[PDB]
Amino acid sequence: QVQLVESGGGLVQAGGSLRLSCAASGFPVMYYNMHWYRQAPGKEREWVAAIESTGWWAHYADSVKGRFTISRDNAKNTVYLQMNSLKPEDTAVYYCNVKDFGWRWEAYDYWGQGTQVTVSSLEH
Amino acid sequence: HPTLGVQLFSAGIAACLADVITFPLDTAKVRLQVQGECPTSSVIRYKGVLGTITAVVKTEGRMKLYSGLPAGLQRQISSASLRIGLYDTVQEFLTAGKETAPSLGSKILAGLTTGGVAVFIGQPTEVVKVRLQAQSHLHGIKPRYTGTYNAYRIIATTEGLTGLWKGTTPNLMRSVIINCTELVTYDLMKEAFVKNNILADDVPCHLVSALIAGFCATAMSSPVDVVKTRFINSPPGQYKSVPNCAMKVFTNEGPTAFFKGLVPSFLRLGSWNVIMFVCFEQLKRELSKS
Ligand SMILES: O=[N+]([O-])c1ccc(O)c([N+](=O)[O-])c1
Repeated sequence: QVQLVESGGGLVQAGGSLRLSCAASGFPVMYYNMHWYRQAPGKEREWVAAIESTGWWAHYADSVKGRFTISRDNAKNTVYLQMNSLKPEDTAVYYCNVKDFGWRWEAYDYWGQGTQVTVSSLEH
Repeated sequence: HPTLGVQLFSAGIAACLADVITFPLDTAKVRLQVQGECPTSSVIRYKGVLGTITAVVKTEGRMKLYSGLPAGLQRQISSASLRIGLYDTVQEFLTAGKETAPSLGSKILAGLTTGGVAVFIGQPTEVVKVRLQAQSHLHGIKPRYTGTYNAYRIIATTEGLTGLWKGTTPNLMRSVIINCTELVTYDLMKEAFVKNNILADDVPCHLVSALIAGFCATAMSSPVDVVKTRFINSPPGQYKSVPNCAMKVFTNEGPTAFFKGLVPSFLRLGSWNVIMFVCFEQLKRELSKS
């Protein structure tokens, strides 16, 4: 019974930082590549980042590379998305994702509930 | 009846010639097997034999098909000479110990003995060759080596001599599977052909049965072959063990990923065996009667 729980989202000014966490439960996270997606209303769900089973490789969407980093601690069953220089265009619900392929024709997608990240553009 | 030296030299030359002829098939197989292990931001995607070969040729050059060819040739020398020597000293021993016929079981026993010694002797060549075949400048993984001997020197200095024998047990398991599956499938299919008399017991039955047995061996050893290629190609620390690599392949890519490069593998096997058989017989006869 796979359960992915995202946390760490919030409301931040543009150019700010935010660290999202994914607590993974009910599966051996050490064998699974993990993914971060995001969906904003009026847009499709966008793949953000992917990390290897043990963190050997990490790939990003071109819109987030250099700003976002993906990380793991398989000991805590946690996946991290560090988001820097946040822009209002980064406002979305961010989703942790596990594609369990196994004994299937194609991979089955498991999703978290998502954590909302809002980037404000207010002047001071 | 050729002497031992003629056999050794003819086996070496024929195996090396078949190796250089069919090496692009092996490179295509390695490319198809390591594809999917790490996501790539390039549009270049390998599919098929001609597709993979042409993609490699047009994106990296014709010389990239023969990446690790000196390592392949060194193996071929070691494996061919060792095969001849141990074939003699083991199969003659098996036939003379109890004075019986060359059964199937004796062929498995001799084949595994010779193949195990050959795999252990030629593992460094196979590590270097797989790593050179798999490395590319297009998919975001930095090539580690410039060539075969550079790869030897770097692996020995930065990973130890033990690092040159990485993947010995998957290679050994694959050799056992290929040998046993070829022998069993070939004998069963031939005596199925003959127990009915479906086809003439001249060469064509032997060709059909060897074709089917070679495909069966390739399919049976394909999961081990994919896991072996990915584990050997992997830098230290990426995979805790070989079953760890297999489990990651299964969970992130599924069962069909255990048959990547199956068509190049089967074509490589069949064409290499045909070329080496014809060349080996011709060289034996020529050096026996030059
Ligand atoms: O037995 N061998 O030494 C050997 C070498 C290269 C090969 O490509 C093959 N093969 O495909 O069957 C076999």
